[PDB]
Amino acid sequence: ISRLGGPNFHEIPINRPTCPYHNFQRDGMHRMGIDTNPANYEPNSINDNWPRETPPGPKRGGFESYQERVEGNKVRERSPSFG
Amino acid sequence: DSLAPEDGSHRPAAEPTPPGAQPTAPGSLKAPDTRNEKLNSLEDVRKGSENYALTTNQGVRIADDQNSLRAGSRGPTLLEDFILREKITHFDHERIPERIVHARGSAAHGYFQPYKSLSDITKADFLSDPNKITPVFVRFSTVQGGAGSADTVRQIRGFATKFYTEEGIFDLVGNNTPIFFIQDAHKFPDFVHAVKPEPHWAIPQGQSAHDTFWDYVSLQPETLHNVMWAMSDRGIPRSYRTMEGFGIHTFRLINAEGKATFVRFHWKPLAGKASLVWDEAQKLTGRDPDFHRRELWEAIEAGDFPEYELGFQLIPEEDEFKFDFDLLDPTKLIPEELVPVQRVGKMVLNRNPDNFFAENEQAAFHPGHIVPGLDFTNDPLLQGRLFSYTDTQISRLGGPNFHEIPINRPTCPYHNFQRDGMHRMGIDTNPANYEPNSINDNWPRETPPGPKRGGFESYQERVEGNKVRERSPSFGEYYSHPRLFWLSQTPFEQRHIVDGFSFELSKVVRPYIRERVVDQLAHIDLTLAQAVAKNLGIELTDDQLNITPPPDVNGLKKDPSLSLYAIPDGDVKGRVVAILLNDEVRSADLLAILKALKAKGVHAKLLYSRMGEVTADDGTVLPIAATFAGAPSLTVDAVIVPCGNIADIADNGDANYYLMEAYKHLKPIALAGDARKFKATIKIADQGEEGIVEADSADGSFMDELLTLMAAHRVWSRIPKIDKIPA
Amino acid sequence: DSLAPEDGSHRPAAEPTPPGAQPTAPGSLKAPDTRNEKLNSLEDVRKGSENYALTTNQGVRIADDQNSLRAGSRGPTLLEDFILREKITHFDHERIPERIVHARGSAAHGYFQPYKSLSDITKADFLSDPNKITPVFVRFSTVQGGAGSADTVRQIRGFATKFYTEEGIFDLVGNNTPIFFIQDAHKFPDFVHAVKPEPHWAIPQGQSAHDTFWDYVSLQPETLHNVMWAMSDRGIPRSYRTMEGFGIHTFRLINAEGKATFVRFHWKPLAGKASLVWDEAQKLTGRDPDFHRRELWEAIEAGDFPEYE
Amino acid sequence: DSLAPEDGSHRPAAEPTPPGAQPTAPGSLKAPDTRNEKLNSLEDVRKGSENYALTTNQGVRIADDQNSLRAGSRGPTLLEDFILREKITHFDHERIPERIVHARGSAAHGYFQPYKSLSDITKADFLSDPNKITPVFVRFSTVQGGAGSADTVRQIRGFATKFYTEEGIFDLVGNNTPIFFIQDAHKFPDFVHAVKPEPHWAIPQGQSAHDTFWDYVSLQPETLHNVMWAMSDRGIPRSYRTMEGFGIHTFRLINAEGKATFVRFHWKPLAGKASLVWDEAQKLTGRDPDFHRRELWEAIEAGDFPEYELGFQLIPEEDEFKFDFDLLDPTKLIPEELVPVQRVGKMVLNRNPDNFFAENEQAAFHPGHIVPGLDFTNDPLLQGRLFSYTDTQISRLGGPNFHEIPINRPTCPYHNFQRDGMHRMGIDTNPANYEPNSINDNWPRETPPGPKRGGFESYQERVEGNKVRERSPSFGEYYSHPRLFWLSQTPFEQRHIVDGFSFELSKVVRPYIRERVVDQLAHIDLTLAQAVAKNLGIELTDDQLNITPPPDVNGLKKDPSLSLYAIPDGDVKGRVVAILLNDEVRSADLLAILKALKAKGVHAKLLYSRMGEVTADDGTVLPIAATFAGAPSLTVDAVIVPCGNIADIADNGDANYYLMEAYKHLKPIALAGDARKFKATIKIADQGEEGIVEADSADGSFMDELLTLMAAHRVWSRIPKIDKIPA
Ligand code: HEM
Ligand code: HEM
Ligand code: HEM
Repeated sequence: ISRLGGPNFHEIPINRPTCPYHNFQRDGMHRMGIDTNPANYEPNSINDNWPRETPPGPKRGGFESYQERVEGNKVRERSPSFG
Repeated sequence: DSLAPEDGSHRPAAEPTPPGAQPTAPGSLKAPDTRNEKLNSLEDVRKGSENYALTTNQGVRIADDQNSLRAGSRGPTLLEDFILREKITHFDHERIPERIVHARGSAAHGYFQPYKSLSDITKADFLSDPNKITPVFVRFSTVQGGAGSADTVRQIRGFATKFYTEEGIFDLVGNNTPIFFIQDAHKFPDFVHAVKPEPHWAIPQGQSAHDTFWDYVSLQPETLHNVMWAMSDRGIPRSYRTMEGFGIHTFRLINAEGKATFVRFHWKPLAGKASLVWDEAQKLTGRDPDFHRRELWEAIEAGDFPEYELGFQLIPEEDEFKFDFDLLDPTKLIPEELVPVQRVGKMVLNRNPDNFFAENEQAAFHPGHIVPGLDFTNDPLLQGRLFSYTDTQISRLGGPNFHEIPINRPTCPYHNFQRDGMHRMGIDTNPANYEPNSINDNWPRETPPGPKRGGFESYQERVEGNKVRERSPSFGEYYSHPRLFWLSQTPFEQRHIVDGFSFELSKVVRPYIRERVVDQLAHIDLTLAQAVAKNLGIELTDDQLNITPPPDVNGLKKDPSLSLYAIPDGDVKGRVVAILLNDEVRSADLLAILKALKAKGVHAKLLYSRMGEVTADDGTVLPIAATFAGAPSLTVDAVIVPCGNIADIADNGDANYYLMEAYKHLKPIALAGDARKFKATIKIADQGEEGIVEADSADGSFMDELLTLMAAHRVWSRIPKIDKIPA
Repeated sequence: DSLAPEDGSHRPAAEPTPPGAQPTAPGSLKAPDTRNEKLNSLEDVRKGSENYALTTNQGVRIADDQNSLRAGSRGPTLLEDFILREKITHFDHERIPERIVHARGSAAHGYFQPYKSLSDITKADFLSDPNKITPVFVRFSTVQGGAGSADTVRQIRGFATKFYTEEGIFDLVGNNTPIFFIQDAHKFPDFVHAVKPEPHWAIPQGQSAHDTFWDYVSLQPETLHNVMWAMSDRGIPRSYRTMEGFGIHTFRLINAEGKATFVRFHWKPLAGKASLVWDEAQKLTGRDPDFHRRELWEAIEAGDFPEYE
Repeated sequence: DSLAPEDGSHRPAAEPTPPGAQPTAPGSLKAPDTRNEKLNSLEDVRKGSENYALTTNQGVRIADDQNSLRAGSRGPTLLEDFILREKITHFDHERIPERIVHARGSAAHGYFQPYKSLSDITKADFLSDPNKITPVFVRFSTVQGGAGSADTVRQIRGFATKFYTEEGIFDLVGNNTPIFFIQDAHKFPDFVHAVKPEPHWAIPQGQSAHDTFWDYVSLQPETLHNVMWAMSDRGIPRSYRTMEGFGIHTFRLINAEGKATFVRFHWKPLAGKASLVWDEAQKLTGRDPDFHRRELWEAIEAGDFPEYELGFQLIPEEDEFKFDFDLLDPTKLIPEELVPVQRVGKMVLNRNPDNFFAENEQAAFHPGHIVPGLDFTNDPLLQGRLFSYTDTQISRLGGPNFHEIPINRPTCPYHNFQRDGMHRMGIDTNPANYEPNSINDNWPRETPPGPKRGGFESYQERVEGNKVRERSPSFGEYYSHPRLFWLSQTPFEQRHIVDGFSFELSKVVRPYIRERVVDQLAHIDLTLAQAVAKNLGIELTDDQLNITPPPDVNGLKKDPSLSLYAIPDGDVKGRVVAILLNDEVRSADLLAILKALKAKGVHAKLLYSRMGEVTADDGTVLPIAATFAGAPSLTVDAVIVPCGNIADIADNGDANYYLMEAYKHLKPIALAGDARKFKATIKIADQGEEGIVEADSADGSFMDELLTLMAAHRVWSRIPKIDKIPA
């Protein structure tokens, strides 16, 4: 944010994805993309809810985190296995 | 040059004075003797002006500040004019980004003190002793509009308090309603984008009456509870002094023994709860868009300090699951009938800032700023807030050293190994900038947790479950809290809720959105849904008419603490009355009127058809504060018309409209002697009516009766009568 | 889920419609056939939305945009939720400083063309040929109020036009009265500080009815001329379409022969001159603070295009 | 805790100590009693550390600064860890843009005092009385490289002084050569882009030996004069203490009567002029890239304060057109033979900063920062600088309030109507933020120009001419100053210039550029041109051999003041000698050596093949400062090898190389007793050579010889002999 002057550093040419990118984020310093979507929020009915979420799947699916088991108290402690 | 008037009337007296009596001024000049630790610590950066030479920022005296340097008096300006370039350069760079939300806000300095030690439930130092005074800086705000938007819009209001404690800054960043619109911080950008001005054309500015807000609401029923509060008169407070404040989330208190207690924070207005009515609020955004900012500043200059009582709803760790709702769900409130608010302390706001930009615009509040004795919970809206405020202040305030901007500085010691960054003020002399180090004997050093002056340690809450992006099933109930709110309101408050929804949905251009919102209202209460539908020309279906209402909340079918007016809490001090003058006022009426108002701390504004002075019947010269159009009835709480030459203003359109507007907006009106001729303007019967005070003179019980009406705020029984009235 | 109405009433028709007949919309969706060289050149950065997957800014498809990642459904949010952090970070950094003056403004795209060649008085390319069109972008504004202030305040109005010519951008940055308040730019910070909200309390927002403004005026008689225009009904225009525009300064026109001619620039409203009355204007800042912005947008959506000579 | 050593050897003594005797430290800790008005005014922002608890920036004490908060000790990190986030956020935002040019610099605090009142020629308050002491902050720098580039590169050096006067800040922003490369500021971006790292690959970093620089030079003959200075040993100073400083431009002094006198500013090093030799300087960029920064810091810590005399070349207004060059042309110098430098005062740098980033990195100097008594001229390079420095500081230092960053603040009063901007520290209490005003009686007020404490008024110079983008024809002469410079150098200085051009042009890949540069040199001097040409394998043409040399400058065929060494001015105080030890040193030699050095203020570094200590013949334990490879001969001014067990080091490759390197770089070498066995390694005849001190023991005669050689800096007569040394 400070090094590259704002939240649109992904629009600087070298950083841009070569695949499609569409979402409801808007504005910010040096905004290049000019959004035509009637909606800047979801859920919406005014743009029939696009762009839309995509379920996880074998190919071209949405990102879902691996459901790792978490168990313990909230601590600021180094694991004894690291000592 | 020496341009001030020789009589010294350019300068306000440094003593408490009523609204409009003197020009307002910087806090330190208006009340130099009002001090606190924080105010005193700002003396290193306060800059005076009187008797100093005008200079550049480098200290060079300026000889001619009226002209640029040019080659000949009609020639081109030269690049070597460094005085011109510095002055214009600073001007060109004055603005900084406004806050992403709550950009419109008004602030003041004050102090807090606990009533008794709370050491048994929290080790927080600022709550440990009744004689410990903690300076505070409070900012009140709206949510949607920009910094230049209007004050009396229909919106949730922010209520943020920075406590400068001896163990660190604690920021309590709350709103004026006990719940928020959404459950998870991940939807904050969606909700905010839906309420803010629509992206193609940037309309509308500070009001939620537009398609995208109601589209979102219709598709996300979790929002209905806070929407109900915004559509009530809670969304249009009379003043920041007359609204409640809430932290919303369940936090934790931690005592020296390590026991955690759940807590919800409350602020109770000692001036009482009071709101405007919609037509008055909307018209007031045009007649005076700075009404709440002005009213706060002038209350403080008058000595009518905004006072609030801090209160806690406390729930033992073992009672976490004993309610019908989840304690961690921010769309749910905790009814006071189930868990009472325990009084904790008092906060008094008693000095305005010196410079709005330096102190108000640059202030940075963050709910993550807690101190030992407090802790967070897993409320998923709170959890996301902890990330957002730190992040947004990097760009808003130009870097990571925003804690060095004077208003944000702690009053207690701060030492660490953090260095550099834009605008670095502190010059560190420590040989080390890391720890552990031996080169400075490891200072500054970590401090173990303890009962007092100890290091921060998080409460060891057990965490158990898989990593998931999932809403707890316990949060999936959206209509019982909205219904509990609805049933707790008086009949006139219910009508105002109906009118709020009706007006807002009438500005929604896509009719299907209006229909979907009506369908959601049918899940809350059938009477509410039918009354809004009627106003929209929509008919409920037979299915909608048979939706079974949501269950009561833990057996409650109403809680009177959710109403603004069900339980009277009126306070007349600080209120203002318009007095409509004529060119030969009966001085006796005026003497009686003004002294009765003064005795109760009620202000007055003497109005006429022009400025200047008018002479009473006995020769008393009366100074005029404003004209009828210049200070409309929207800005006052009641209207009094004294006797005298009533023929002077009897046919004045503005004077008659003043009473019609005040009458329509349910304000008490008092008419003395021949001023009773104005009864025909508002259609009052010969025998009179409740809400209209009238007598042969302003003597006897005339003022006591008017003040009784003022204590009740508005004349709710007049609602049916105002229905007609062309005003 | 949450979807469009079956009947298609969520979307505005892409044809000229009168004010209030349809929901307003982005220009390229409302009038896709209206083009000019500048409007076409913006096609590289225009971004659609229909039929596309929701993603992060790095192009990763999102599966659940309703929830943060937590350890258990009632658990603490995790630092590894990069989807949440990117979305909130962008939101957190949406705002940029507003303009120091003229922060409240409304704009539109259009085109200009000269009636005949002016090569005898100027070699400027955009004025050389009656059939050579130049794309413009115009912004109208007030002076004092912030970006979120009201439109129908009593103030001078700005009228700025960016001409995208074949020989460079020419910006004609004018106001709606033929003179300015002050004579030398060195006093601009003083005049602007005097008209803006007073420094102690930041009141009042978009109106000059306050002590500091009138103190400056009373001490600087050079301001009286533009003050007269501001106090007249010129200070409260009915619409941006019904006010005049002026460059104010004397500039020069230079022809191919090197001859200079002094010039003052004017815009004449082809809809005529019309203003509100004070009581109406002040009440309208409350009933609809976005009145001029709305009126301009709806006039263009109706085919009532603002035209100026 | 207690990580510091129990003997207290982690902290440096707060008393002057020689280079390497103690660990260096923040200025206020090393010399707490060295004070001046500016240093004292910085006390409000100085932050200590000893005995304080470690906190967040909000003042909350930290218990564990070793770990993040996580769910289980091997679990995920939680978003609610606000201590971790604050610390990482600050770290993430530490860096600010470096300076566009002169990014690599080293700075110190000091003071200035005049030698007499200059009120007859200027009303500048800081020059009005010999007892007026003005605090100063000085930054020395290279031009091209980034902030992390090396010190001993071949480049022009910057010499910027901030004077904190009673009438405002005056910044004298100069360089170490009397002219600049270009004439008009419009070409600065072109020249700078040409000298900086080439745009495709960002190579090379801090040296001008690349195609684009020499392309620009070859196409812009105005650059040749400053190029001549850079290619001479002036481009590789031994220390910031041993170089001259110049303001370059002709400015004006204005007295109380209003008379203007043209002035050129000069800084004369009281330690004398001294430079490195190219091989030594280039190798020193690898062995110690911080050599000049270290040397400045350690000289101040040792009490070897950098001292400079301020000097003025003064030319009456009526003598504007009496030279054969234009006084406003910054590529032209004013020969001291024609206009002598009047010695006006002395500046002493006697305290290092506490924090490099806060004080050095954030310092902002601007040549437009002048005070009453001084004024500009129409020099076209100076005119454009006036715009540039103000503009670049807005982004480099984050806004328009960079004058509030502690090091930049004036020590005198500053009051004006400027308000707001990012990171606004000052809280203005003036009711007015504009003038004229009546509400504050027009304060702060303008002040008419006058003899003392008056407002700034520009000298009313007559301007007559048309608006044109045109170079004055008077600036169109490029070869006579370069020629004057060349002819003023000693023979060995001339050789070094030839070698400078030859090495740099050898690194230019496009051969035609080298040829075009040689053609330009043929317009300056044939001998120079031929000698460079020969090293490049180029043959001058018939035509180039006949180019008529440029005219002398106002009758001068040389000026000895342009030479570094023509006129003896050496000073050994502060210089350093390497002493090569062996395992059984003749302690009588060391005593005599060290006693004699100490009497002249010359430091010593005791070197060996390992760290630790050795024991002398008599039992004296000698502590080793560094190894032969650890502190190469590049870092010292002379080398001394005492007697003892030479067999220990006679076969040490590093020991032999140490003497070969020092010999190659023309440094004085002294060999006592059996240390004369090292004469074979540097091939010195049995009868000895001038520059090599040898004797049976290290007595007083031996030491006086060596210190006499040190006073002459280097052994220039050895040049013809270093060709045959493989080093
Ligand atoms: C219980 C729900 C919330 C309450 C009561 C609340 C309250 C407030 C208040 C009173 C302010 C203004 C402080 C001031 O006067 O400067 C504010 C500002 C802000 N809020 Fe919250 N807020 C809530 C939820 C959120 C959430 C969920 C987020 C994002 C995840 C968020 C992000 C922000 C930001 C970025 C600002 C601007 C802060 C600054 O610029 O200094 N808020 N909020
Ligand atoms: C004849 C007198 C002037 C006129 C007609 C005028 C007109 C305007 C207009 C119409 C705008 C808004 C352009 C937009 O829509 O973005 C503007 C902005 C501005 N004006 Fe001027 N102005 C005048 C005098 C001045 C002076 C004397 C100064 C300072 C020396 C000044 C400084 C500015 C600045 C700094 C902005 C903000 C521009 C930005 O942020 O892009 N104006 N002016
Ligand atoms: C006689 C010719 C010049 C001299 C002696 C000179 C000297 C210097 C010095 C010594 C510095 C570094 C100050 C410090 O230590 O922070 C500097 C920085 C700088 N110079 Fe100049 N310079 C000259 C010409 C120019 C010109 C012609 C321009 C542009 C028109 C320019 C633009 C700059 C800028 C932008 C900086 C950085 C300032 C900052 O970031 O604070 N210089 N110059």
